[PDB]
Amino acid sequence: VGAHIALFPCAGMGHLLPFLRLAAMLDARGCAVTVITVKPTVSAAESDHLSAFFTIHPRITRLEFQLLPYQKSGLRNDDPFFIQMETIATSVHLLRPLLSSLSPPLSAIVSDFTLTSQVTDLVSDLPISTYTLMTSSAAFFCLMAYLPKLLQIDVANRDAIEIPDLGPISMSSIPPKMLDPSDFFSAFISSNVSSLHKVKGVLINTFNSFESEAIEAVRRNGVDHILPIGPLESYDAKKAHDLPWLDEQPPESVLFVSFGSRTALSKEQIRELGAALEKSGCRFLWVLKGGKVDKEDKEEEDMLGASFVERTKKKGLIVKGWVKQEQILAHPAIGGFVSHCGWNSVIEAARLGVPVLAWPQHGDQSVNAGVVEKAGLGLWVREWGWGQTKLIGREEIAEKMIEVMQDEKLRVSAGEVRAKAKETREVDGDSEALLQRLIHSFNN
Amino acid sequence: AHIALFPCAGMGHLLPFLRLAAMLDARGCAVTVITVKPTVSAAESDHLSAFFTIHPRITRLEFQLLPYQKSGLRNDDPFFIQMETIATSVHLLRPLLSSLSPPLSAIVSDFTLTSQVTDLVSDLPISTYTLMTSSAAFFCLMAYLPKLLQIDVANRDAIEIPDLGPISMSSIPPKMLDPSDFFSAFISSNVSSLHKVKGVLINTFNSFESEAIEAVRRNGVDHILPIGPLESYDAKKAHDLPWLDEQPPESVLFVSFGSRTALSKEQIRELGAALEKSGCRFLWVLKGGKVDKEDKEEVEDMLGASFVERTKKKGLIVKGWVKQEQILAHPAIGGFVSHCGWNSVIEAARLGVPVLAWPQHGDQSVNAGVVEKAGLGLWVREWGWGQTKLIGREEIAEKMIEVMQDEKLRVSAGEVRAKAKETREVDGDSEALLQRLIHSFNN
Amino acid sequence: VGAHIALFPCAGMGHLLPFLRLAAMLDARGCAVTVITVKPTVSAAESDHLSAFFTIHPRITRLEFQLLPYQKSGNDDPFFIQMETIATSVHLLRPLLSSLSPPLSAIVSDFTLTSQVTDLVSDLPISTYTLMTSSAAFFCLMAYLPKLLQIDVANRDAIEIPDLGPISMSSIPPKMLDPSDFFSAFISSNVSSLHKVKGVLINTFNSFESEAIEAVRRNGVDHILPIGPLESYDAKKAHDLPWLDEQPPESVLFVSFGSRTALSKEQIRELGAALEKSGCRFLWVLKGGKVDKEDKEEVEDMLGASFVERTKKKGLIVKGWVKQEQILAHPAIGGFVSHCGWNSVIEAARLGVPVLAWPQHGDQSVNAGVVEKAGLGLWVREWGWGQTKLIGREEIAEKMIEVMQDEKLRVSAGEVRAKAKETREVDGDSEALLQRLIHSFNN
Amino acid sequence: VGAHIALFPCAGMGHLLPFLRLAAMLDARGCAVTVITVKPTVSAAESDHLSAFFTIHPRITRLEFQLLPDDPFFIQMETIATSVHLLRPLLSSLSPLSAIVSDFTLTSQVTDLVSDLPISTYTLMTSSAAFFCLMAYLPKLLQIDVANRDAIEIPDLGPISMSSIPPKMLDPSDFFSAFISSNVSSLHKVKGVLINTFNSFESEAIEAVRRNGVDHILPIGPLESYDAKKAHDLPWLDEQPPESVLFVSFGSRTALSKEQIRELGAALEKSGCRFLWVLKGGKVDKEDKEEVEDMLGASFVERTKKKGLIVKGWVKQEQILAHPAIGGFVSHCGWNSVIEAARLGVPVLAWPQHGDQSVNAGVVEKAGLGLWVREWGWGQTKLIGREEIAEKMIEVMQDEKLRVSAGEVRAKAKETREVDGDSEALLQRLIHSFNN
Ligand SMILES: O=c1ccn([C@@H]2O[C@H](COP(=O)(O)OP(=O)(O)O)[C@@H](O)[C@H]2O)c(=O)[nH]1
Ligand SMILES: O=c1ccn([C@@H]2O[C@H](COP(=O)(O)OP(=O)(O)O)[C@@H](O)[C@H]2O)c(=O)[nH]1
Ligand SMILES: O=c1ccn([C@@H]2O[C@H](COP(=O)(O)OP(=O)(O)O)[C@@H](O)[C@H]2O)c(=O)[nH]1
Ligand SMILES: O=c1ccn([C@@H]2O[C@H](COP(=O)(O)OP(=O)(O)O)[C@@H](O)[C@H]2O)c(=O)[nH]1
Repeated sequence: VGAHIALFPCAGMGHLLPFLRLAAMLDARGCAVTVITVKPTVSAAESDHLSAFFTIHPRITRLEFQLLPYQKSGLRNDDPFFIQMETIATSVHLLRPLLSSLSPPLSAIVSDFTLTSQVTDLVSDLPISTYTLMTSSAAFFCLMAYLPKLLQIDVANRDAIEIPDLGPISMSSIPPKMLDPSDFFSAFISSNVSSLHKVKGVLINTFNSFESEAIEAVRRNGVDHILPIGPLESYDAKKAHDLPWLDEQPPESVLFVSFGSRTALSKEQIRELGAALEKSGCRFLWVLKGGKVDKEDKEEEDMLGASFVERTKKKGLIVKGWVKQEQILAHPAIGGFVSHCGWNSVIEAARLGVPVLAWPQHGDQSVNAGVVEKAGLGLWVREWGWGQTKLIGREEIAEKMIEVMQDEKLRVSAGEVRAKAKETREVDGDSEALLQRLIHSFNN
Repeated sequence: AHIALFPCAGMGHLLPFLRLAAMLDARGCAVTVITVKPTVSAAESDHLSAFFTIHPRITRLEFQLLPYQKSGLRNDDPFFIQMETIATSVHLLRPLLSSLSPPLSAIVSDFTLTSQVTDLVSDLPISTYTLMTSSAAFFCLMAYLPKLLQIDVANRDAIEIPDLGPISMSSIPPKMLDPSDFFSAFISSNVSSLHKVKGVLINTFNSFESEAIEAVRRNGVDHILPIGPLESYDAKKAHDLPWLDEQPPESVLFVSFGSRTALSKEQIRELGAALEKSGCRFLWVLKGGKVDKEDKEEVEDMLGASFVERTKKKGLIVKGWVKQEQILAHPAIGGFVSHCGWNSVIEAARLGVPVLAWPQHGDQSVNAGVVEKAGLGLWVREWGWGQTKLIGREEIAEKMIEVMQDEKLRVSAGEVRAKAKETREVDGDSEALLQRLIHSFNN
Repeated sequence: VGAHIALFPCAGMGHLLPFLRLAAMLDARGCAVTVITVKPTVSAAESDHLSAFFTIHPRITRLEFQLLPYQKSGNDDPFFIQMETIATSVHLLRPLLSSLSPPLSAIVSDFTLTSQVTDLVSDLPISTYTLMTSSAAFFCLMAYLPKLLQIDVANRDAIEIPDLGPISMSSIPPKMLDPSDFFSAFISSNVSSLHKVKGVLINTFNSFESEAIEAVRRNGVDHILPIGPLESYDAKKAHDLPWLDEQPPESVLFVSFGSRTALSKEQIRELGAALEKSGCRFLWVLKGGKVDKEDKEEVEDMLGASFVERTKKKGLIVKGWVKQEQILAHPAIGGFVSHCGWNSVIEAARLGVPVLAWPQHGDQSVNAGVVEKAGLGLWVREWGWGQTKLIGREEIAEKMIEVMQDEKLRVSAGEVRAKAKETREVDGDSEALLQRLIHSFNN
Repeated sequence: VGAHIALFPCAGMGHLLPFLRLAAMLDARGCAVTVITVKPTVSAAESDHLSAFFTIHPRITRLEFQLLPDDPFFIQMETIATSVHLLRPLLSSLSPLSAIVSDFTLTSQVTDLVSDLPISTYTLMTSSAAFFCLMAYLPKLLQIDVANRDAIEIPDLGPISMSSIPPKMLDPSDFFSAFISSNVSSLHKVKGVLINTFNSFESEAIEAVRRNGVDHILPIGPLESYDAKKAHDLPWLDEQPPESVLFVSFGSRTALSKEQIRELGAALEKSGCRFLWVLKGGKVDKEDKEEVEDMLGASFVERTKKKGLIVKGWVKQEQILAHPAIGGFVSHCGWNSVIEAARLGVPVLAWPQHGDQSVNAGVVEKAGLGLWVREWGWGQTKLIGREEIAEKMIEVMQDEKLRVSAGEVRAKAKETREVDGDSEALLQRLIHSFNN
């Protein structure tokens, strides 16, 4: 553990967990690692996860930063993660005192994409080689990467968007917010992509077989230094879960439902899947988030209904809250996965080879579904659209759930992805060799 | 894009730059604000500290200016004297600006520092912009000063500025016409170097000064950009609000004469006599000591105990810094008395307060004219120059009464208030221009 | 870039734009360029254009001449009074020219003031040149007007200039044929001052006007140099064609009537009706204000709601200024409707865009004649001087449909574009002269 | 107390002490007084006096000018001129002055200053009416004669001999002439002039200045002491009988050589006068002076230890002179001191070392205030015998007429000091003139 490295996730479970994963991974490869967190955390969950991680890994060290107050309405409405990410920039300078005192000077720092522009000054005064880890799809990341020239190019939204060395992305996959220049979200991505130039390398949670077209497209696309790190290894946070029912079930019989760290859909729609879930007869494990964005704000299982919970009393079990998704997904009993297609959830399923039913709700998740379908890892119906854009059928959903359980071709293809994913983590694997090579390059 | 703001001395110069800087930061530019020490007035120093603690990501660049060194520019004013001191030392900042870790894309300089600042970034890759504290109408007079000085052989009536109504000779300040005085030398020296500036920022909206903004555009300053009204950085802890809450809406008349303007000893007693005689409710900010806040160490021994007792029911007299923008927003204030320094004037317009115009020194008279033109307030030209003139209680009181009860003004003033709102809106020109400007900054 | 060159355009977009292009051309070819402008500019557009030029082309310096008060009577034209107010202050170029660092090796002056700078080129011996913005056939008529207006001054079917196709009197403006009008005096006097010039550049080439170049060479202008077509300057933008991107190639008709408004409102509406009948997809740039950018405040009141809605999915209208050269260059544009201002005509040939000719005033009719001879466009003679006649929509529609479907025209038009390039290419005849002129200039 | 006023002395206690008294006097008369001082101060004493003054008068404000980079006192007077502009900020921030009273030496520099920040200005002269005219008539005199004559005449003033006149002042080349001549020219700007004199002391002198174009001269003499109270010092003063003690002070700077000083020290014991002697080591600098009383010799101290006391350093002169014990004064005759003697009615012996003082000695003689020997002359020029001195020294103790003449002079001084008298009247009037 001669080399000293830090990783600095900003906000959100999707951002936070992987970086921890990168750190544990880095520690495993003889790196000395500090993990930087900024408080107060947006969600109760983020700290809960963080606390365990440090307890679980003593060798890795916690490096908190306390946030200063801010009040800017320029950011549209009130979504806390952009606000949290924005606040982090306001207090980012507070970082400098913290880095100056590090015992063995940091060889490199790994920084979440959202604040790559603020850190840059910090990265010139203290000359730290700075790296980034991408939580999104390489195909989706390819879109952001080419966004600035594409945003400069036109004023209206066309039928299909062409990123230069990649298959054109349908506009339906793209978020509205991305398209309009005036909107801030556009501002945050554009500036940050520019800051990539300063960075020594860019790391993404995907592997070359997995996104062959995109990774190369990125290569000639102005993102030369991108390294396919993924799939990010398990956090090894053992353990906090009781699953007597899961053990009883036959291997690959049970269906797992998670819509991500945040809730994805309306109750009326939600009841529709529950009704369709009954029609399918799949044994299930369902994790439900009452609060669409914050764990702290949810004190609501009223939404599914009284009759349904008793009706599926022996068919399935549901958790209202947080459960270990990878711990559950590695179980022999789980054979199908219905996800919101956040890239971390999609990547974990590919690593464990669990067939996916893609049900993207917002953001980059629609683009990840296209990768899920292109990979052959999962089944996706593009026509479902964004959440609340259309109300998709109980009867319609049931046919798709029945296909995932009884389509053997998906199982053979899903099995291949697990083998493809495993091979890249083997000593001869490009992903393991790239991580090992990057660690070798870090200076004393 | 890194932008640096270089305000000169004075809360009139200081307040606008910080306000914009906060606006720039809100809209996402990396912002640095340049301050130098010492500062003439306590408020500027106290304010800067407050502003930075409220806005953490804005960098503070502090330089100690060289000791006052001079020859020429007859100056009897402390704030103007400090401006000369900042201007003579701006050329020593070239070494510091060259090595800044996040290099500046552009500098937004103060009008007074524009000539020295333009020379400073000549061989550096930094765009030079200037923010104008005053009104657009005054800028037309500034542009015409060389023509005004050359063909000004006769002391008669007013001079017709080329694209708008002629200004009375009484409105032009006598100091502006004397080349020896600092006010004239600085105005002339800066206008000559305005052509080396990428853009000139102004605190007026297109609705407020359509003729003045248009006249300057065709008069050689073709890069003018209206961004007004500037928005408050809304940072404040001390509350002096309580008396007002007791007051009925619109009853109170607010009197203030800016950061560094004081009345005559005969005028303070005649103004006080008028406030009693009028019978109006009022809020008085008393700045008897003079410009500097530190030396104005007196504490209401200007009027005496007898007067406070008589007026306590209808008035509160405060000596010290008051949160002007907040007071103006209050339901209670239905009148304002102003020296018509532009920043007060803009605030009156944004918050729709009827204004009673009372110039004491410099641009105030022209701005007073603008205020009258737009219906914002009533101006009495005959009163002429405060500090050169004395007005009796009878005259003052009647005007005070008249402004409070002009419903046409209250209706008229509101209309300006609406227009100021529109411009800030995304459609509205002033915000749009800044949004237009901000993109430009990215290079 | 050793050689020091200054070009002076007096007024009008048509005069201003070509001169800027010549300036850019000179700098690219190794001259060091000063550009002289006279303010206040008649129009907002020249100023808009000039500021962008200097910011885009920053190695070229800007020399400005502030104009003095003028008052002569006998309202003519705003660009003709500005052309005569620049000659009332043309002695103000003396101080400026004497101060210039690398002294001028040659100055290029607009033809309107060649008689007034004659004296200035003797005192400071500047080899002076002039660039003509009209056609080579219309300059021939301009260059023989003095000798034609000595004989019986009247009108015949055709008036003839020495060695070129006789020009009809229907193409010649009526004010050029009366010797007591302003026009003639300025043309006669400036053609007399062409003998003091070292060269006379025109915006054309010899394939386009073979007879005019020799007619002008064998009639008193032996030092005439055709350096056409003038190259394009930069501008940096393009949020003008979101619809242009969606439209298919060569399918869009571009309607421009020049820097200024042309036809009467009643006439325009028939074209608008005409456009509709044709089905041509179109991009239309409408200038409401017939002569002044500043004066035009009309909007949707030119064509009516009725038309704008119906063509809503098939055409777009831009009011004011558009980057005409960039638009024409676009793959989408397939036809050009022009007032046949010469500068516009040379770019259409340069860009190979087919023309429907609707000359409105002045030299435009002769230019229309040139367009016909070249094979560049379709022209109807009988349409006449603008507002002389009212042209029915049906007649307008037919020519337009004919333009869309006329294959020989495209082939001939395509052929013209190749030739224009041929001249521009380094071996090229027009290219050769400009390169040569610089070689002559002495440091 | 409405009016607000400021004083500015550049250097020497010759000017500062009077100015402060001017400052205190002005405060008494209802004036807001600000005293402007120059730093660093040339002398530790000069610095010493200022701290005491503000501390003693709480209500008098102090404003200071820090200074940017021959005689130290003269050169510094020159330095203040360099930094005069520094004054400009100070005036601008003032809580504005109804008038400023400024030192004669730097009046020329300030003229520009007064005109921009409109302030009526005055100067106060610490030298005699007879001497001021010599400065006052000097500029014409230098150009017109350019020669050396036994005596020189100022228009309405009895001519005083060259012997009195300082040599340097005579030379056109010298720095001193430029300062004096230039400043008088600047004298035109001031709305008043003040000298530490009263008409009675020099009716002839005051008139000539009035005659000679110094129409605005105002004599406000004698200036009231600004003083500390109360210190139990000089138990050696209270002990002695009235008028038994001779107090010797050659200046606010040293004036004579150790051997020349030894002759007076030997003369003092022969004279028999009881004495309190203020002995300064530094010829011109208090900080420079680091010598003990070894110029007089150990022997002198043992012999006279009961008879008299020697103070090395500074003492409060007005405080000492006012004492009953003092009956004789020996003075270098600096005017400020001479005026103090007249107001306190203490007989003087005049031994002027340098400068204006010899002329000052002449005034004392016309007055009858003290006994003077002209022949002794400029200090260190000649050696004056111990035997010769005592006879004059004894004569000062035992002359009845002198006591009478001196008694009147004190009486005359008071009358002007009182409300009816002109010096008081003008002060009242000038303040009245002062406009808020
Ligand atoms: O109950 C839950 C919900 C989510 N996750 C983890 O949350 C991470 C982030 O999910 P993703 O990136 O797919 O989407 P997000 O929640 O950020 O929208 C993934 O590692 C999931 O395994 C988990 O472990 N348990
Ligand atoms: O007691 C005061 C006096 C002034 N101001 C602020 O100072 C600003 C500038 O004053 P202005 O430019 O109107 O006058 P000036 O001080 O420049 O003469 C105004 O917006 C006021 O809000 C204040 O907050 N409290
Ligand atoms: O909307 C316009 C109109 C004109 N032009 C250009 O400006 C010049 C004006 O055209 P021209 O002089 O031929 O016509 P006129 O000036 O006589 O009306 C031409 O070079 C055009 O290329 C342009 O860029 N945009
Ligand atoms: O030991 C001393 C010597 C002098 N003085 C004061 O010195 C002042 C001015 O002295 P003067 O100008 O007469 O002499 P100079 O300064 O020119 O030597 C008088 O007010 C004295 O009271 C004093 O207080 N103590």
